[PDB]
Order: sequence, then C-alpha cells, then structure tokens
Amino acid sequence: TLAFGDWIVHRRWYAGRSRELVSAEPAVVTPLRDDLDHILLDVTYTDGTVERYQLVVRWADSPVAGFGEAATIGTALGPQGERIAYDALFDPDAARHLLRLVDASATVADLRFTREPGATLPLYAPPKVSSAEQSNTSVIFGKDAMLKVFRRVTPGINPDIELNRVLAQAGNRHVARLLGSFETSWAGPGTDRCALGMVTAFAANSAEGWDMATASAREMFADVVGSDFADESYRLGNAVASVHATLAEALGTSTEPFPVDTVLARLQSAARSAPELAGRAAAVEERYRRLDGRAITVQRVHGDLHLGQVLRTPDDWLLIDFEGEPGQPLDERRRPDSPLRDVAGVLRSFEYAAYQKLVELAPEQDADGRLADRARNWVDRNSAAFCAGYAAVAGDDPRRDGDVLAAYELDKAVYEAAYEARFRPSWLPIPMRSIDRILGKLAAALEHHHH
Ligand SMILES: Nc1ncnc2c1ncn2[C@@H]1O[C@H](COP(=O)(O)OP(=O)(O)CP(=O)(O)O)[C@@H](O)[C@H]1O
Ligand SMILES: [Mg+2]
Ligand SMILES: [Mg+2]
Repeated sequence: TLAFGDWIVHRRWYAGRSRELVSAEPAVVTPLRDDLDHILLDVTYTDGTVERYQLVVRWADSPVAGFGEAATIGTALGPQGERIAYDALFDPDAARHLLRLVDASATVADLRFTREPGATLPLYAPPKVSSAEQSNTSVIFGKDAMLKVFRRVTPGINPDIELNRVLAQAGNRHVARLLGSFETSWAGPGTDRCALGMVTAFAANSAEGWDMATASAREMFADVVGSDFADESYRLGNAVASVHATLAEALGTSTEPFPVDTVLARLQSAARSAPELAGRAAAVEERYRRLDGRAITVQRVHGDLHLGQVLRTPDDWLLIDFEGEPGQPLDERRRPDSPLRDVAGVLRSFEYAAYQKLVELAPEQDADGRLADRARNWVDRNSAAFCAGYAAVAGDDPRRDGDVLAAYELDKAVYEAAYEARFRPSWLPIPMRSIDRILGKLAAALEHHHH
C-alpha cells in the first residue's frame, strides 16, 4: 500500500481543484515487471464522485538518484524489504518498456497495446520527459516519437486517438502520425473501453503557428503587409481543408439546423460574466435568430482549432490535438459540427495574434491608432489567404456561407469576452471590437451582400 492521496494532490495534472479527497485507492494493479506496476487509481470525493488516474510505478530497494521529489510517490514493505515507489514515466527504462509493449501490440492482463500497421517505433532513442505544461505526461524519444500517457482517464472512444488514426491510415499528410496506442476496460473485461495513451511521430524542427503568426504581427514598420506569412496562411488553409476532406469521407456528413438555442444559451451565460455584452446581446441574438431553421452540413472536425494547434514542419503544416474543446463531455466532443466552426477558430486566432500587441502597449504608444490599423490590415490579409487556401482544396470557399461562418466567429468572440472579463480584463477590448465588426459582417452576409 502507498499514500497515493498525499502525493497526487501536489501534481500539476491533478484536477481535484479545491476539493476534499475521501480516498485514493488502486482499482486495478497490473504488474509489468517485478519492479514495475501499472495502476488505475480511483480518487473518491465527498459527493461520491470518482475520478480515475493512470499511474505507472517503478519500485526500488534503495533511493535512486535521478528521480526528483515530485516523482517520488511513497514507500512500502515488499517481499524483499523496504521499497521506494517512483513515477516510472521519469524512468528511461520504464518508458522504453511501455514503448516496447506498444511495439509488440502486447496484451498484459486487461491492458491492450497496439502498434499501427506498418509503423516503426524508436526503441533505441533516449527518452526524456516533456517539461511543457500539460494535463498528461509525455515522453519524447530522441527526435522520433512522443509517448503521451494520459493521467486522468475516462470511458469511451478517445477522439484524439480516433481521428489521428483515421487521418494517418487514410494517408493524410497534415497530422503527426499516430504510431500506436493502448487502452484497457473501465470495469474489468467485457466493459467500456478506456484509452490510456498514444504514440505519435515527433515533428522535429517544427514551429507553432501561433509563434510564427505573432512574430509576423510584431514586425516593426510593417505598415505594408507582407506576402510571406500570407503564403503560409494559404498553405495552412490547404491543410485544414485537406484534414476536413479526409474526415468527411471516412466518418460521413449529415445536416442539422443551425444551433440557435445553443449559441443563445452561451450568450446568456457570457453576458453574466461580461456586463459589457448586455449592450450587444440584443444585436447578437437577432443575428443568431435569423439563422433559425438554416440547414448546415456537419461532419467530424478538429473542434478546438487555433494557431497553437498547428505545427509547421520543414515540409508541411500539421494539425495536432484532436481531443476536442477542453470543457465539453466526450459524447459532445465526438459530435459532428460545421467545418466552418473550425475555420472560425483559426480566424479568431489570427485576430488575437495581431491585437495582443495593442493591449500590451500603453495608450500613448499608439495615440493615432496606426498600429491598430496595421493589425486590422494584417488580420484581413491573412484571413483572406487562409480562406483562399481552404477553398483551393475544398472546391468551395468558406466565405460563401458567410452568414454561418460569421455566426460561429461571433459565438467564439462572445465566449472570449466572458473569459477576458474574468481572467484578463486588459484583453477584453479584443473580442469586444471583434463583436462589433462581426455583427456587421454577419448582417451583410445575411442579406447576401458578402462578395
Ligand atoms: N508530434 C509532435 N511533434 C512535435 N511537437 C509536438 C507534437 N505534438 C505536440 N507537440 C508540442 O508539445 C506541446 C504540447 O502539445 P499539446 O497539444 O499536448 O498542448 P496542450 O496545451 O493541448 C496540453 P493539455 O491538453 O493537457 O492542456 C506543444 O508545445 C506542442 O507544440
Ligand atoms: Mg493543444
Ligand atoms: Mg490539448
């Protein structure tokens, strides 16, 4: 036995928030080696809720040097005497062992590992745990592959694994290729599946779209917007449309009414967080209600798309992180949606990339608004390029259904406003400006005045 509860509450991936833990106990312990245990740990709260975490424990008969305090779980008596329990994901040999189980498509008790057909795993490469802030734990093997081990685990089909598999197996080149994964059952053999981790090809020497965009939007004296990042935005549009096309073919398309009631509920909630919104709520609602009964085509989509979710390798843009929007339940995250909502996500991201500069400057540094003008011009140029690149692949310009597109942009801006009002008041002018602009964009498109 180990004092799991005392250890887990200090971990950055632990989501207990401000809650009292009743118990933290292993639901399932699966030996991998004589000194390596896979553990499904159930944390029970006072309201009776249970949240399950995945832990891999490396046992040692004496203090091992390389483990930090955060990787030290506890101590316990075993058959040969005292043992120390370490978080095995920080052990190179243990991480390699997991990768080997994936490589072999091994089954260990109720744990099912699978290597994607034809995939090669870098079993020789040095494993190093990612230092990047996240809710899971990732081990990078050399420059070749990333093993992501999920911390909080839940029942059902994992959309990140699911959609990456579809895309990779269809030969889509705009993903970091899924190389393998592993899972178990929720309540023993014969019950709901539970995804545990994934292995993906590591995109070495890549840049995040957000970093490239902000660099472009910060270039001094760039009053005449350049063509280089527009070229990149066009290529990114190609990539997003390509991903959408593969997903549409594999997982189908259908039609639904535009979700007026859903976006209205989000508006009502947002207006409680951002009082600034009440002055615009009537106008937003009118635009949404004009779409009542509008049929929209939906399909499986990325679901949380922005410039932080795309990587530029030396050869291509890749889309990563298909888990869906962080706050939604799994069934909702696997629902089809409009591809235009993904497009809207990128357009919002361009807006923030350009205007972050302005909210960080003092008023006196842009008294005549010329940097603001440049930001607007940069967003317009790159948004147009992105949409054109999308159109080149889709064979249909997202701006054609401009009313639906603008409504999704508006819904995102309303959500952003509520967020900034709560967490970052100085950023609130960004979505508020967007709302006024998009209100006009949407009004124009509803009258079919858009180009
Ligand atoms: N295949 C790959 N090759 C190279 N870098 C990758 C990669 N997959 C992810 N990354 C990088 O690793 C980091 C983590 O990416 P990820 O999409 O998991 O962030 P995230 O913020 O969504 C974590 P969480 O969802 O838990 O909050 C990012 O900096 C991302 O650019
Ligand atoms: Mg991400
Ligand atoms: Mg993520």
